[PDB]
Amino acid sequence: NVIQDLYLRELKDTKLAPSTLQDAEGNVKPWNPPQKPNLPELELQGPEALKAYTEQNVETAH
Amino acid sequence: AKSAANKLDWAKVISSLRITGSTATQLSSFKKRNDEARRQLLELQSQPTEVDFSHY
Amino acid sequence: WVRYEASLRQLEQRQLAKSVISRVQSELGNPKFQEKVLQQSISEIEQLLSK
Amino acid sequence: EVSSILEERIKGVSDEANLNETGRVLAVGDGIARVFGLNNIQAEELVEFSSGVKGMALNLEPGQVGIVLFGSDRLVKEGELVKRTGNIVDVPVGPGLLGRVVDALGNPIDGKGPIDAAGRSRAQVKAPGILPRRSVHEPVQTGLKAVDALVPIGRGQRELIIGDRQTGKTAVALDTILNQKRWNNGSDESKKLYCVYVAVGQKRSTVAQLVQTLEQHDAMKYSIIVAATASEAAPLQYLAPFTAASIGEWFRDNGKHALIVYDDLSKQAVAYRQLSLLLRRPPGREAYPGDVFYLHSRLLERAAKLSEKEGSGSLTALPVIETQGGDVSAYIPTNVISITDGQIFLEAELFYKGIRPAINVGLSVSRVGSAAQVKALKQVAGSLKLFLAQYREVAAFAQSDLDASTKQTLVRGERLTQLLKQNQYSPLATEEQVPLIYAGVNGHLDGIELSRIGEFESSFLSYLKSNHNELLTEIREKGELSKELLASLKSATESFVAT
Repeated sequence: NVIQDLYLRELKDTKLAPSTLQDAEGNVKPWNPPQKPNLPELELQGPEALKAYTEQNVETAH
Repeated sequence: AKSAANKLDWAKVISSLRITGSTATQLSSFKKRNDEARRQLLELQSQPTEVDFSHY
Repeated sequence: WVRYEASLRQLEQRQLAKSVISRVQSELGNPKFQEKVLQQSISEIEQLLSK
Repeated sequence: EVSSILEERIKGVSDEANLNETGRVLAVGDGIARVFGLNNIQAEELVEFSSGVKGMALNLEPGQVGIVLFGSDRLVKEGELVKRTGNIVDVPVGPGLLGRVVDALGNPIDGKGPIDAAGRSRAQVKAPGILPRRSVHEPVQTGLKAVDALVPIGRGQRELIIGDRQTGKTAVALDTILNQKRWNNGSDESKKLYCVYVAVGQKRSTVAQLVQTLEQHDAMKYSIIVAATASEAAPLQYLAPFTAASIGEWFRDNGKHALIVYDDLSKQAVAYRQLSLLLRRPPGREAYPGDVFYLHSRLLERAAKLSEKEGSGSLTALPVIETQGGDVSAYIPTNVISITDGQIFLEAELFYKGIRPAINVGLSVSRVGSAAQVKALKQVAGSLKLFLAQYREVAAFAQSDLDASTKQTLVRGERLTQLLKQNQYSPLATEEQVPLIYAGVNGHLDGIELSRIGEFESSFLSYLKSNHNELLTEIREKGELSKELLASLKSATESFVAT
């Protein structure tokens, strides 16, 4: 009755048309791609270490 | 595995007590413990690597 | 992304809510306001006889 | 989508039926209305006014009925038509209330739409008899040392938490919910509490912070939050604990373990006071009505550890009492204390004076708490309460010269007190609490200098896991400290002490 009038009028005349994905993006955290932090190269590598170790490990303190 | 390393380590800490030297021993012990403990917190930190797009 | 998606649905719903209010003001203007009293009357006649 | 859901809803409006309805409002305001008619009305019915608000019929009188408006008076007015719901006040109860904030009308204030609820159940329901009641055996673990040790807490019990306002009052309870994340996210339903946080009389903002914290710890999914904020109307506040307990009882009556924290029942007292006064029933001591005892007692005893017949359900109550100045003889606090098993009085002075969490060991008791404790936490924690009530004695009379016996106790005691403290909103695991208590009790922390106690704890735990988490796994499953484990632990702890 009142259900029908309201139903008809409301449903028919209401047209969705929301924000684009581009507009949406601002209101969200955007996609993150791979991070790719490389491979760090550590100490105790190179002949800096070797000469150091021969010499250093010739005398140590108590 | 890692527990073997630590059993020998701490046995050696209280042995190193009984001999001269400790100047850079504790820094070495600190370092291996540090990263080992970092890795333990990593290994507990780890959640599955994958987006559960089944529901999402 | 899911969160804002839910937010957009809520925003759509409140937009359609003020559109419902607009439709109500329109309904109460019409002499459907008069004519539907007859509909309620006959419906109540049927209803109360079904009691 | 939004159109379809709305359309489904519009379709779900379909016809009104004839039936005994209609009273007409007369004298109204003062939050009660006097309605004419409603000739046959069940007592304590829910009526819905055509002011679009509902009230609970209280006084059925010859020729008049006096509804009490459960909701705002603003919309109610004279000569309005009051329609009988026809049903006694019931609230939806079920399984789907889990992880949904709801208000007192059960309206989803999480706004995740309609709640899935198995049934509805009457707001007032009598407590189970003597025969359905099995003595407690399963513990509740809060993850906070001394709150499990010194204060032993077990399922079903009405274990009071009393203390002073906004001493992070909420936090003690939040930590409990958080520790039991581990067990509740378990697969054993005997190890699943379904915990209900009743937020009464708190700012809606504050509740929103709580909700956000709970969802940050992803704890929402095993817990319900019922909300009746300070702004929300006093009759709604009056019915708020009762309704929450009905929901709790559905879990309990699934035989499944549950817990309910009633924050803060003291604010229910003020509400019931308001209601009573507005019903102009005579006031009692401290102006709190004489049926205030009945109000609290009927609420509290619905929380219980039932027997095997009832499927051994629990509904562990933790009611949170807000003392005005630490007025421990105040009428409302004393009345609650008498009902409740134990007290968990929190020492405000110490709280301010940097003991977080601060537990007044003297004013903390647990009537039947200690047989809920698991054997590991009985053995390791054996006599630590006595020891720290020797610390209590020692520091009592410390205020000149100290005999070496006394000094030894003081050195241990002070250090042990440091050990009790925890970082607010970050509780420890149950497994972890066993060694820490072991250390101090077995006197390993006697020597540890005061400054390094915090270091000792973290390092000790890291040590234990790295050296042998095998021990901890054993104590995790066995839950009893064997002689071999005790010796092994003594050895291991001594090993940590060395480093």
